[PDB]
Amino acid sequence: PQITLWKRPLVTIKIGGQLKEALLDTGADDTVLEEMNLPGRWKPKMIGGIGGFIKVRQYDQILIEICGHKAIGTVLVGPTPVNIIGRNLLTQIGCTLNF
Amino acid sequence: PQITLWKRPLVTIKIGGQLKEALLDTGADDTVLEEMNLPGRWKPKMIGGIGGFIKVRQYDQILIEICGHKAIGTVLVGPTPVNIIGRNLLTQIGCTLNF
Ligand SMILES: CC(NC(=O)OCc1ccccc1)C(=O)N[C@H](C(=O)N[C@@H](Cc1ccccc1)[C@@H](O)[C@H](O)[C@H](Cc1ccccc1)NC(=O)[C@@H](NC(=O)C(C)NC(=O)OCc1ccccc1)C(C)C)C(C)C
Ligand SMILES: C[C@H]1CCCC[C@@H]1O
Ligand SMILES: [K+]
Ligand SMILES: [K+]
Repeated sequence: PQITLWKRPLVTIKIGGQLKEALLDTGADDTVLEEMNLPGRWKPKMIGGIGGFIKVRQYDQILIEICGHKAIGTVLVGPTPVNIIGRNLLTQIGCTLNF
Repeated sequence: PQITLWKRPLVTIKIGGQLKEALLDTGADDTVLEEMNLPGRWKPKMIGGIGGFIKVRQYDQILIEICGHKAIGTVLVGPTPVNIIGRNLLTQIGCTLNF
């Protein structure tokens, strides 16, 4: 797809058979999902944003489909207001910024 | 140009006669720069993100050059750790996500 920026770049993702809406976010190093249940063990991670820092759970090698493209990688889960797809997964799906 | 996402999409901008480095950010509704004085009047605004909300100063009709592409729009000024070029200006330079 080509996504313009007039509105937020929100796309459908699927993870654990569940469809969710998420933000394609070039200003995020990592992908951070709203609270939800994932499999396996997690490890702690702190991420910083505009208002300060939050603690999130890091899951590795997680299956996620983003607008139909499969990616397998790190997903953080925690108190984010919006599902955010970060550069770690945008790279796997071949996403670039162009002007 | 085409900007890959293996690293943060940092570019040179010019604003108020100053060169700065800023992040091309598809997940930002608004453009938010570190503390600076800009021409004209301002009004307070709260913006939210990972970690909560910060108070910023809003300036309107601000000229900016992003990678040598001119744009004009609202620019917010406050305690951000990174200069962020939001969708309000990414639209004007013809910026799109492609995969
Ligand atoms: C690891 C990392 N940053 C990093 O380098 O860490 C080092 C650091 C951190 C803090 C201080 C000093 C140094 C990073 O990738 N951070 C992401 C991030 O917050 N990125 C922000 C930019 C940034 C980059 C580095 C450091 C700090 C900030 C965004 O631009 C990012 O694109 C967010 C994503 C987002 C969208 C929507 C909701 C919440 C988060 N946008 C924003 O925060 C923008 N806010 C918005 O566009 C508005 C208006 N949002 C909004 O709707 O807020 C709703 C809300 C609801 C409830 C609570 C709070 C907010 C902002 C840049 C203007 C994160 C989501 C993984
Ligand atoms: C007018 C202002 C924005 C465009 C480039 C020069 C200057 O800093
Ligand atoms: K384009
Ligand atoms: K691409």
